[PDB]
Amino acid sequence: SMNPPPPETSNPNKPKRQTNQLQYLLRVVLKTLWKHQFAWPFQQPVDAVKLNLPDYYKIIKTPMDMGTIKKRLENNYYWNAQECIQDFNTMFTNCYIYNKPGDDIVLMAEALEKLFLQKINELPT
Ligand SMILES: CC[C@@H](C)N1c2ccccc2C(=O)N(C)c2cnc(Nc3ccc(C(=O)N4CCC(N5CCN(C)CC5)CC4)cc3OC)nc21
Repeated sequence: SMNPPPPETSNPNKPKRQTNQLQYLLRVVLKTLWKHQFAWPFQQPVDAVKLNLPDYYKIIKTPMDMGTIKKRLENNYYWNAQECIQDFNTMFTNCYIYNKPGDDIVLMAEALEKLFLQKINELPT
């Protein structure tokens, strides 16, 4: 099988806006994770063809990755910050679903998730 098309990063039917919380998610939260040592598996959609994972998209039907999130933020795709936080949590949960506890990539996702929640907590009022 082919790869699925990636998640949409624009949608002409979906109202858009920019907010201070969404700007923080791009300029601080995404930027911090993108530069982390463990970012690389998460910087683009899972290419199940290149990785020889014919079952990846049989198991994971809601894919998400930080390349998509970065484009959504840059495109002002979202209406609110909780939509973007949900995309990060989908990405982490997909990794935990497909893989097993203690696997290398699961420990990498757990480190990124810990840092993610720290950066969210730091959002100034
Ligand atoms: C361990 C689970 C890891 C495979 N993994 C998974 C494998 C099986 C099943 C599930 C997963 C999984 O859940 N996720 C999130 C993955 C997503 N994307 C990828 N993509 C990549 C894989 C290899 C390379 C790849 O061949 N390379 C060359 C050397 C580079 N290194 C970067 C860091 N520096 C220090 C050394 C060179 C980068 C790594 C590059 C990749 O995407 C860019 N892999 C995932």
